[PDB]
Amino acid sequence: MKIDILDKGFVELVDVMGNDLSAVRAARVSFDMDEERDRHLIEYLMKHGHETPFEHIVFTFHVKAPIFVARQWFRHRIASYNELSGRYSKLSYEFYIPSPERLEGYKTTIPPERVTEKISEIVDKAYRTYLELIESGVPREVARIVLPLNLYTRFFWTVNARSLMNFLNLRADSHAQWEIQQYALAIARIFKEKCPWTFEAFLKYAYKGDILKEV
Amino acid sequence: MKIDILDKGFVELVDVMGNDLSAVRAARVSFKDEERDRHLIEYLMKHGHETPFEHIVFTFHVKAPIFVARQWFRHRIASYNELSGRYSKLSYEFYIPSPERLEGYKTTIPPERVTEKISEIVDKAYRTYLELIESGVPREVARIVLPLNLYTRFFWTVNARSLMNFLNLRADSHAQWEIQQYALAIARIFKEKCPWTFEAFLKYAYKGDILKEVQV
Amino acid sequence: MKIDILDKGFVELVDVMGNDLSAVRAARVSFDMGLKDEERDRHLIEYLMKHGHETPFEHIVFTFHVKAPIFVARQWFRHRIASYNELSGRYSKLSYEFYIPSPERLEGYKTTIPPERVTEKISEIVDKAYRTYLELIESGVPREVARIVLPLNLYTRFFWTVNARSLMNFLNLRADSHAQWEIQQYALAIARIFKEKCPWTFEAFLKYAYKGDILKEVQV
Amino acid sequence: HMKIDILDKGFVELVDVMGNDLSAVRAARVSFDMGLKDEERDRHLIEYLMKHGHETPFEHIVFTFHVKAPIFVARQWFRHRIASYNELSGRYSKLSYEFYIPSPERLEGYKTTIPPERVTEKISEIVDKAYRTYLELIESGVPREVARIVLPLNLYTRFFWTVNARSLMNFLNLRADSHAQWEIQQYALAIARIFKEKCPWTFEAFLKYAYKGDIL
Ligand SMILES: Cc1cc2nc3c(=O)[nH]c(=O)nc-3n(C[C@H](O)[C@H](O)[C@H](O)COP(=O)(O)OP(=O)(O)OC[C@H]3O[C@@H](n4cnc5c(N)ncnc54)[C@H](O)[C@@H]3O)c2cc1C
Ligand SMILES: Cc1cc2nc3c(=O)[nH]c(=O)nc-3n(C[C@H](O)[C@H](O)[C@H](O)COP(=O)(O)OP(=O)(O)OC[C@H]3O[C@@H](n4cnc5c(N)ncnc54)[C@H](O)[C@@H]3O)c2cc1C
Ligand SMILES: Cc1cc2nc3c(=O)[nH]c(=O)nc-3n(C[C@H](O)[C@H](O)[C@H](O)COP(=O)(O)OP(=O)(O)OC[C@H]3O[C@@H](n4cnc5c(N)ncnc54)[C@H](O)[C@@H]3O)c2cc1C
Ligand SMILES: Cc1cc2nc3c(=O)[nH]c(=O)nc-3n(C[C@H](O)[C@H](O)[C@H](O)COP(=O)(O)OP(=O)(O)OC[C@H]3O[C@@H](n4cnc5c(N)ncnc54)[C@H](O)[C@@H]3O)c2cc1C
Ligand SMILES: O=c1[nH]c(=O)n([C@H]2C[C@H](O)[C@@H](COP(=O)(O)O)O2)cc1F
Ligand SMILES: O=c1[nH]c(=O)n([C@H]2C[C@H](O)[C@@H](COP(=O)(O)O)O2)cc1F
Ligand SMILES: O=c1[nH]c(=O)n([C@H]2C[C@H](O)[C@@H](COP(=O)(O)O)O2)cc1F
Ligand SMILES: O=c1[nH]c(=O)n([C@H]2C[C@H](O)[C@@H](COP(=O)(O)O)O2)cc1F
Repeated sequence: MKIDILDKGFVELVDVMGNDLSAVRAARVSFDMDEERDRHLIEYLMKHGHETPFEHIVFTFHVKAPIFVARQWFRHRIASYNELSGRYSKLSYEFYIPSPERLEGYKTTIPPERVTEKISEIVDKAYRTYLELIESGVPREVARIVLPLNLYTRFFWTVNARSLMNFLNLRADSHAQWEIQQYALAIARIFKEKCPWTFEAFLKYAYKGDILKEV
Repeated sequence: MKIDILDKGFVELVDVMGNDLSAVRAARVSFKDEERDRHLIEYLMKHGHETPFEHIVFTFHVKAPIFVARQWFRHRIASYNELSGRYSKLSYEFYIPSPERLEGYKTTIPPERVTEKISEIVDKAYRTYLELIESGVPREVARIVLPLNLYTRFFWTVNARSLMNFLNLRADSHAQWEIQQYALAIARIFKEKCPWTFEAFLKYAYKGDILKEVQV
Repeated sequence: MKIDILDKGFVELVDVMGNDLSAVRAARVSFDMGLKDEERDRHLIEYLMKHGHETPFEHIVFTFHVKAPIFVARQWFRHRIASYNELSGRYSKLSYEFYIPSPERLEGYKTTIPPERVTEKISEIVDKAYRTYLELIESGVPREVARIVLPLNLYTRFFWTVNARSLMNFLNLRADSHAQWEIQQYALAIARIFKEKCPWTFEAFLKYAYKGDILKEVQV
Repeated sequence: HMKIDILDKGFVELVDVMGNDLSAVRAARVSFDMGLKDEERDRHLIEYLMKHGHETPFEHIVFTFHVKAPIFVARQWFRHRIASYNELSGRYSKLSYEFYIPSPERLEGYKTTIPPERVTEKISEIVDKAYRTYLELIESGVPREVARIVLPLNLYTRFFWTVNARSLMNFLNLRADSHAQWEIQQYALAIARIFKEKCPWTFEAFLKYAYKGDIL
């Protein structure tokens, strides 16, 4: 399961442990204890704020996104990450170039297409400088500091359903930067596919964002 | 995989995400070569690069005495869900030390006596507990008379990194003998599911003193 | 500040880092700003609270000294985003101190025997249990084993260091009617101390983020 | 309060502190139902805790730092999850013209084609070009959050960092080390200096029995 994001990014499901019943199983071991009663249990937990059971469902995603997006994403501390190193490996000539539509709703002094060019220009100059420095003998960890924030990076993300729902509340929301919103929509999609009951209950009683209830 | 512990407890594997290769894929950030992948696991462990192992996750079902659970629950980097003494009626299941548990201490009374002394207050406490309930006393208040050796059950979801920290601390002679027994069981299961990580752990990071002397 | 809880327990403030302004300074770095005036700053706290910007409050930290029954501590210790250090039954000779519910504790439930009867039967188990505990020790039984006969109402002690964000989550969950009465009582004391040290944050918390019920009916 | 300048335009500034060495002693002492004692026994306890890996007591010592560092350094720093952060926003505020320009010495031990002076020149140039484009887009009507994506990783950012002594020591083990990038090493050294100043005993014990790095 893979979903393309932005111009060169993506979100792909690597692994998953459990499903909706994993939360039911965990929670049930509380009352010292059926598709109908179990699904209702999930609604009950979601409705009353008992989310610890959902921590027993875990996902591992492989993500490709611009650094400025990853910086916001990595602020979510209740999760595990492993990302490509700009000091250990040579960075690929891959940058996020906003589409003209990105600026829609904004009256700019110059046509959107021009903005696209300006950004692509800097990217090109920075990357060339980067390559020159390396070939010149400068260590990679130093050379890459001239590279712009829209440079793509990749990382593995392991997170449980509870932290994932917090992520969606904050990132699958109009207040979050559009770019990460797009990734969050992808995460939600995959989450829905693997845990329909939990996702359904989440949207109905806990989800605090706005966009998931309109897309 | 279900292993009996003490007189009435157990450790059961409920689920697991990944295997040794999960740590390898995460470290490389990719997606093949047994020799190279195994080498990487050792490399990561030897140099303290522990984060890749967080991508391996386990869910256990555990039955243990509350005094053991209290120590176990001090490990904050994990998820727990346990039976409630205020929501359900507690079963008559208590941990009675084996006659050999005190074999090594200068005791004045015979092992059978200790067993009888413990079994005695246990029976009295539970009887009192049931009495209060039947009398209308809320469960949450009635259970306060129950001894710390009462058995409880919980689900534990933890990643390999935090699990290794648990083994360093609990699979060790300094920890209470009772939790050591559980830690040995967790270690066996870990070893079965992640042989490479487990071996590299014992070889380069394990800080305890029993897993190196004991088998699996 | 040392508030008595239940019959022998307590909550005491050991230390604190920062105050309402600590959260303001933290939040301001976002817009490349610092403090302003007490009017604008207090407005920010309220603003942060109502919009779900919780991280700034993580910069306010408290350390409490708590004495409570083990069954209460077990619930308390489930809050993982905090630090704890507790008295050890493996390393220390536990003293004779147990939580004996007051007669009023059962007020509201139609029981068979008198509230005073429940009291005596609880104290009975306690005495017999502690009795056996000392005997086992006197007999050479190591403390870590001897204590397993002790009941859950035995009092324990611990230090608790937690930041304002986690503390608010604690209050949402424990200063609430769904939590056991015993820990509710402790949560009220935590709230009282919180209110005194961070009045702006506290007030903003009750009006905008607090999800519990009792703090809106009870004072401080 | 303390402030140490790092790199060409950065700094590490102590904002607040909760507790001191004795805070760890008090927290630890509760285990034996005890409290503070003399200076000789208390300091000895700290070394004891450190030696045997009993680290929880140190979690009761907390610091709040105010840091100004380039983004590439901050990204590594923010990987330390057991802490609290609040940082300057590129989508909410106009970013200032401050970039980390390596000094000629930075390339020490590295023989490069073009003179180090030239490396400095080239870095400043791309930096200048990117920033001007940034302002151009901003005055052009482009949202701050979009315009800033052309800015390089050596752009200076600012943030508040609240961390307890236990996590701080893990930070030093990893960042106050030759394996970590030189730039963050410099920040780590300033962090250690402040730590030492505020918690002499803890720091001394840490360096003698727990510190895993190689530059302190
Ligand atoms: C619209 C928007 C604007 C933002 N603007 C800024 C900004 O200007 N500056 C900035 O620095 N950040 C900003 N952020 C990032 C924000 O401050 C959080 O870091 C981010 O949302 C990650 O959330 P989290 O802390 O809830 O999650 P996680 O770090 O993944 O934590 C999940 C849960 O565990 C918790 N938790 C984890 N660790 C701790 C701890 N140490 N103490 C107490 N509770 C803890 C909380 O209950 C939390 O919700 C913004 C986010 C959004 C969505
Ligand atoms: C032999 C033995 C004796 C003990 N005696 C006592 C006693 O007398 N009193 C007592 O209260 N406890 C005692 N403990 C419990 C001990 O203090 C820890 O709570 C327990 O080992 C759990 O370990 P942990 O903190 O490493 O693990 P986890 O809580 O699972 O944490 C794992 C890792 O994340 C970290 N971490 C998590 N949270 C934080 C945080 N908030 N700040 C900084 N780092 C963090 C550290 O790197 C840690 O190793 C004892 C344990 C053992 C094994
Ligand atoms: C009325 C009531 C009834 C309860 N009944 C039961 C029961 O029957 N069985 C039982 O076992 N427990 C029960 N509990 C305990 C409950 O499951 C939680 O452990 C307790 O409320 C502590 O809350 P917390 O997880 O939100 O807080 P903390 O552990 O302090 O965590 C604070 C925040 O960080 C988060 N967080 C921390 N760690 C993780 C993680 N690993 N993954 C994802 N997010 C994380 C979340 O955003 C969280 O709210 C009950 C609690 C209450 C108040
Ligand atoms: C020389 C060097 C090279 C590096 N190279 C890379 C690289 O190529 N790619 C990359 O992505 N990162 C890299 N890193 C970052 C590294 O992977 C860690 O993210 C960083 O050191 C932060 O450390 P930490 O996890 O120990 O600390 P914190 O996140 O602050 O955690 C402190 C303690 O709590 C723990 N803990 C916290 N959360 C969890 C959890 N969810 N599960 C289990 N235990 C937990 C552990 O005991 C840990 O030591 C590198 C770091 C160094 C020093
Ligand atoms: O929407 C946001 N999301 C986020 O996670 N940050 C955190 C990410 C980074 O650590 C710092 C600066 O972010 P940015 O420049 O994207 O605003 O604050 C800020 C925002 F505005
Ligand atoms: O070996 C131990 N393991 C442990 O986790 N504690 C923590 C558990 C509990 O929160 C408190 C007291 O534990 P105990 O009475 O078992 O010593 O400290 C203490 C020990 F001695
Ligand atoms: O109100 C509660 N609060 C709580 O923290 N638990 C957690 C505490 C313990 O780990 C386990 C059983 O608790 P208890 O017997 O008190 O119900 O679940 C349970 C409740 F019902
Ligand atoms: O020394 C390092 N420290 C660090 O924290 N990372 C993490 C930071 C970032 O999230 C990603 C890429 O870092 P960098 O490009 O600096 O190598 O991995 C990587 C290193 F090599």
